[PDB]
Amino acid sequence: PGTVDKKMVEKCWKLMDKVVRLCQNPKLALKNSPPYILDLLPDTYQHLRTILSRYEGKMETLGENEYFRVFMENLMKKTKQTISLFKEGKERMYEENSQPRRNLTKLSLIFSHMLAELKGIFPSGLFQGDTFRITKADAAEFWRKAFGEKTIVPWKSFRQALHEVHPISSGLEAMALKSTIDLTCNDYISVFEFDIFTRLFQPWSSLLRNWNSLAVTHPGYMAFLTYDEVKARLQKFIHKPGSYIFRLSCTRLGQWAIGYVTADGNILQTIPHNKPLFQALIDGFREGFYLFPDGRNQNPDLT
Amino acid sequence: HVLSLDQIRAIRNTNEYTEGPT
Ligand SMILES: [Cl-]
Ligand SMILES: [Cl-]
Ligand code: NA
Repeated sequence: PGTVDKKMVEKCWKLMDKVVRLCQNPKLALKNSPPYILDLLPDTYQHLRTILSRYEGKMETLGENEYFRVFMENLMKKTKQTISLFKEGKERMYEENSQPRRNLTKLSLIFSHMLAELKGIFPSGLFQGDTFRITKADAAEFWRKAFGEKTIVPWKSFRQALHEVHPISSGLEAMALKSTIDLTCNDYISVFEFDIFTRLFQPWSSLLRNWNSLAVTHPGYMAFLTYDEVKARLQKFIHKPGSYIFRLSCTRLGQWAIGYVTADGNILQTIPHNKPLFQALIDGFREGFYLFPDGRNQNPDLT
Repeated sequence: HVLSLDQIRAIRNTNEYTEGPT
């Protein structure tokens, strides 16, 4: 990825400005629910303003930072992808449930994950990636042993290092793993993305078994789904209380969100606290709330 | 009138996450 200079940031801001303008079309009927592109791109712009202001007179230093170069390349790529999506999707952009609109939702989620990562690595606008504090102690030991103080590593390097400690069974399993952990969809793994994955699929000691049980083979798991899409997907099960699905929370990254249909006819979403997801799903099944994953009659046995 | 990138200030609506059922 090329060196970031002011001129590159200026170009990126112009591309983001074009996306924000496209997304103010009343035909789109965009909801303000997180992830909301008309909040995310302006917030990303403001945080980049902050970074640039902290590095006044240190732009050679900033422009050489490896994480920041990868981030800016990816932000430009994703913003161009969004502009192209509108150009190619034309009138299909305005149909809920069209593929182009699903793509725009997925891009909104990616912009949300990118902003969260940028704020995690550049809190207050200064680079602190090397000092990032990984949440799970056993995961932290892995990262520091394999990568030291690095903030970002290419997927190929991450895959190799992880396989030495937690063997990956197959090529297709590796691709599913990449799809799960590469939240910014840039073929790199940041220490921030690593922290999210190892919090979601803790304990480290059985990391990929947990992920296989909770995501790879579980019909309730929904990759890259938002709050409003969960509510929409459960609508068809409104007369089947106990139907449930679960996903990454977008606004509390590293935590799970479970959506479910109640016997009263509400579709509720809850973030488990003070219990791991395994126990939330087991207890919720036993107590009659989490019965039918994605509305299916059979539920995985996680005991 | 269409707002520019630097004119928008985030609304920051939050989705409703409710207490667990168990
Ligand atoms: Cl650490
Ligand atoms: Cl752990
Ligand atoms: Na990534």
